[PDB]
Amino acid sequence: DIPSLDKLVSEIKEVVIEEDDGLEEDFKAEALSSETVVLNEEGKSVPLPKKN
Amino acid sequence: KALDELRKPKFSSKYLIQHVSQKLIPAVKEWEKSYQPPVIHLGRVLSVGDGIARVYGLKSVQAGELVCFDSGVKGMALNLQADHVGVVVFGNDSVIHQG
Repeated sequence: DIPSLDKLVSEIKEVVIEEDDGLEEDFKAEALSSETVVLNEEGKSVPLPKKN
Repeated sequence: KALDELRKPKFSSKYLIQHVSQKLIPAVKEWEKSYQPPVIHLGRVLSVGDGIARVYGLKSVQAGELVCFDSGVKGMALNLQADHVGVVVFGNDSVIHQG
């Protein structure tokens, strides 16, 4: 009842390997800018002032 | 007789002078020209040392909120207290000053 090694390879099912994994699907990617965005005294989102 | 109960005071709020100085500098007639300490979404460092900054103001800050100092180093509002905010610093604390 045991056929062979070579025809045993021909009865396996090849699974499609996908290049370009595609993690950009359903991803929204909000734009994170360089300067640290903070809140001023009126509550608006402003960058940091140029003082330390 | 009636002044025996006032001969030594009793109060909480170790930063007592910071709340008085936010009420007396507007009583100066010259410093009502929007000489205002920002306290709603901004704050001043009271103490800083070994990675913990105590920050006056920040009355609208959330617990666990990422705050940013003027130096550029960021922090986290850890202890929201009745008169200050305890901030753990996410960098070197040598670039943070009082004020």
